[PDB]
Amino acid sequence: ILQHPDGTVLKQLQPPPRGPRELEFYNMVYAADCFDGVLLELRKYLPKYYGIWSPPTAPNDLYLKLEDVTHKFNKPCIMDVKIGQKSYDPFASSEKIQQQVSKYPLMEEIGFLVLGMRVYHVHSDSYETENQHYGRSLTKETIKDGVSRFFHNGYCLRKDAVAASIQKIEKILQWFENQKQLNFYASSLLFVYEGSSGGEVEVRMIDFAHVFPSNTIDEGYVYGLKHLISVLRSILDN
Ligand SMILES: Cc1cc(C)cc(-c2onc3ccc([C@H]4C[C@@H]4C(=O)O)cc23)c1
Repeated sequence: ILQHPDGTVLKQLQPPPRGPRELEFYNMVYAADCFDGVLLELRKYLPKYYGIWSPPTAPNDLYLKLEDVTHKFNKPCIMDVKIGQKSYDPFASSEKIQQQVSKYPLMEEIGFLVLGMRVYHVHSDSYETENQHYGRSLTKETIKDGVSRFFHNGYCLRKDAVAASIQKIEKILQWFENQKQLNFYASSLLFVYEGSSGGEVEVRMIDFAHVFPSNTIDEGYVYGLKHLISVLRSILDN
């Protein structure tokens, strides 16, 4: 991700077939002539999409131009959470399924994985960050405390941001309960709250390298959303 001061991010297309698949997804969703009620509703939960971009002197170098969801925040606290029971797609080989399950073999039980967080601490005027190893180290026993950390500013638990997150996830969950034309593997929710405030939160869907047409509910995604909501709910009892 490259932040731009014009309030957008440029995401470089990943290698084939992932990058091309993601470009195609955004193009389908944000088709100018799209009248599909499901896809029109979905746009509410994605970053705004400004089309494909490439440097003036480099047509080969493909990016997606996306809304920077963190632009309107003073001290944005950011967490990326992968959603679902399977991070591998319907066209994965045995080798690839094994790779994907191994990266975080706990995916099926929990239904989500924290990919990283960046949390502003008020009393130090500074950021702590966690990388992919943090979330991959979380278990059933420690997932609640693991997620809680995102909402801890170093004096209070931000239950306002927790409750707001639940309410925004609930809307995404309602979208998933009302569609059976897309299944999402290895896709994420991006959480952003204001670290500096009260209950002002972004929750957006990102990372669409493994979205496929379907004829079923995305039961894996739903399981993950619900577990994540359940965890956030229990954090409110702290
Ligand atoms: C972690 C982080 C840090 C910072 C600083 C910004 C963002 C960020 O803010 N708005 C965003 C909109 C879309 C995306 C998605 C392209 C990314 C993907 O698909 O992996 C990332 C975005 C994220």
